[PDB]
Amino acid sequence: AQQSPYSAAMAEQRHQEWLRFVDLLKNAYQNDLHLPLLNLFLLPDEREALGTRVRIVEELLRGEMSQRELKNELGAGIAIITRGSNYLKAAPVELRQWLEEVLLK
Amino acid sequence: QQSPYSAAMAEQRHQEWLRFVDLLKNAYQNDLHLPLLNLFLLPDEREALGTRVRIVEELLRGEMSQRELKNELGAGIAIITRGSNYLKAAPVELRQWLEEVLLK
Ligand SMILES: N#CCc1c[nH]c2ccccc12
Ligand SMILES: N#CCc1c[nH]c2ccccc12
Repeated sequence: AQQSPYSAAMAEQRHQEWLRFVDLLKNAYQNDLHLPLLNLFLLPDEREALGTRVRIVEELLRGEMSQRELKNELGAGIAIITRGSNYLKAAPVELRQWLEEVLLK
Repeated sequence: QQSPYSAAMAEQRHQEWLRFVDLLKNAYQNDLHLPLLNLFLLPDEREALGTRVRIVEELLRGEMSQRELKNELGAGIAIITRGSNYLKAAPVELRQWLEEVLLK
């Protein structure tokens, strides 16, 4: 096994719990309950962070905004730009290509 | 007190949030939601969402005690108070649906 039984048992529980949330939200979208579901489960600052992270990813893909514009307009300093860029690189290419189609056109 | 400056900022934040919500909606339609959520949420944030579902479930079920909520879910009294408030503030259609699906 990759992990010792204690760590593996914790990870399996967290994994099932994550998928339960993912499925709940999937069905909420189908029922047009997604907005109140997300308001329940995400704090206001967490919702704002998600909105801002979308802009950071958009601007990283677009390539036009400078480092200082990213910091002054979106709060993204050097470390945030580096982390977000790393997360983008780690994503499947299929997702990156879809994000380019949605977010940039 | 809301000013035109603060209102303009709040409306932009609102639109930015709705843009994320729409992006994720379409990702679910195209089976890209799992990698999208891994990109946009940090591991501890994803864990927090999974645990908050259990907190809401157990608050609705009404069986676990406060000590059991703290021990099993890490949810101490302040978290339970906040979560209970968020549940009570939810619209009736959501609370009714959560009762149906989480206590299935
Ligand atoms: N660091 C950090 C938070 C974070 C998660 N996903 C991101 C995507 C872009 C920028 C920042 C983030
Ligand atoms: N406090 C806090 C985080 C939080 C947001 N939504 C919740 C629902 C239930 C418990 C906790 C939370």
